[PDB]
Amino acid sequence: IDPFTMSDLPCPPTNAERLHEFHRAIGAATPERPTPPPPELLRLRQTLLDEASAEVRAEIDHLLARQAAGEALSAGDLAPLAHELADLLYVTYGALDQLGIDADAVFAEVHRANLSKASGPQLKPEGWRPADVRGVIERLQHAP
Amino acid sequence: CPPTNAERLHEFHRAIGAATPERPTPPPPELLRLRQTLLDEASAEVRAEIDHLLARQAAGEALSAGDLAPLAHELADLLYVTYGALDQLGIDADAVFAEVHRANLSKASGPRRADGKQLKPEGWRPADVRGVIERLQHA
Ligand SMILES: O=c1ccn([C@H]2C[C@H](O)[C@@H](COP(=O)(O)NP(=O)(O)OP(=O)(O)O)O2)c(=O)[nH]1
Ligand SMILES: [Mg+2]
Repeated sequence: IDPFTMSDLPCPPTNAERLHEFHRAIGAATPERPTPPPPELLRLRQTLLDEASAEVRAEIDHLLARQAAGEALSAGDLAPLAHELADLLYVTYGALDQLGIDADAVFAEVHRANLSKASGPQLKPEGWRPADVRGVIERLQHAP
Repeated sequence: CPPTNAERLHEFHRAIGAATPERPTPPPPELLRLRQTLLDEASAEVRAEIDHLLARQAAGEALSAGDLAPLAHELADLLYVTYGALDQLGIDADAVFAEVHRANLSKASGPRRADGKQLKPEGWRPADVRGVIERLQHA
């Protein structure tokens, strides 16, 4: 911005960018570029991923058990599961951010391949190319 | 503004002809069971790849950034099926995630666990995801 800027409205931060803000706030490693992790970092990410996936499973189970007894679930009844699913997003993004890997760039490539694959007969369309996550990591290593 | 990863899942489901509801919608049992299996397989792939990398480190290998591509791929696949579950429930993942994120920033003054996990300071208050769901259902 400069003296010519009369309005400066940014696009909302992405969920991946939010993880960077969180790790900066708590003093956790959050490298700009792909960075081989110490084993202690890998162990933590594993622990948080296990913790979060167990909580998601417990809420899905609770919903199935209630549903079975003639409780027909309501929308508000989805709130704990939604919270746990968001926590699982949070620690999945969190692992990518601590690896210095732009999760949006990797996701975009996975989405490109998946969305392209949906144009096939699920079978692949002609000329389909799978997600090249290795290429994304390489290009992230050379970014501005 | 470019689309979000949650909005990408909405586009994906519309593209495979399995268009998903716009507002929170209680699911049939088989949908919960399907989404759970997808989460379990994706989580197991991530779990296995982290164990794989740790064993290489225990052998003395110095990992490179390129060595991280399979893990990054599996983590992104886990994002895909996690966002996918929220989308099939009709729940805006970004609205829920913003509420969870705000309640995680408020932990910054808390202590850390020995393994590095951020713990909660005195008086911390949880995210109110019930309120986000009510916001999404109405209006
Ligand atoms: O180091 C951390 C700690 C927490 N988090 C995030 C992940 C998730 O969104 C949320 C989980 O925090 P807790 O493990 O403390 N679970 P919860 O808040 O549900 O505690 P409890 O079940 O005991 O009420 O905080 C991180 O990302 N990194
Ligand atoms: Mg909990």
